[PDB]
Amino acid sequence: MAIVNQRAVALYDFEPENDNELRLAEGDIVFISYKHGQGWLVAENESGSKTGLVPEEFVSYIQPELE
Amino acid sequence: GKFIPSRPAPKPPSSA
Repeated sequence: MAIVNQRAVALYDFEPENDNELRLAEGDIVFISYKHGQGWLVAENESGSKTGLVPEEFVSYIQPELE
Repeated sequence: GKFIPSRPAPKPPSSA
């Protein structure tokens, strides 16, 4: 169970190129299930029902009171 | 695993 369950914010909008990638939009919230190689991270949408791959250089890990 | 990306991730803009 390699999952961290860390939320993240969408800094910029991104579109998937494969049939296994997830879409992203500036201001959109996502949950990074776990980091993956190739510079791709598996995250899910807000609905929590849609999961896929998202860019790491396009999102920003959110924290409760840390930086 | 289910997902399997095979390509270089994009890059952010310069403005922001």
